[PDB]
Amino acid sequence: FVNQHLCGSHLVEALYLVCGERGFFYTPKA
Amino acid sequence: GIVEQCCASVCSLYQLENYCN
Repeated sequence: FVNQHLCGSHLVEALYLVCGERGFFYTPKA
Repeated sequence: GIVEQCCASVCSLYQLENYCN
């Protein structure tokens, strides 16, 4: 479900599920 | 960035996992 165009809340939700308890960083400006 | 890699273009698990801590 990771192999598509993921934008905004949809990409943050994918980082959330794949990353799990490791956590992640969302830096949209580069 | 992640927007160019997964929003503007198609993403992969390989690249998503580069943003996990």
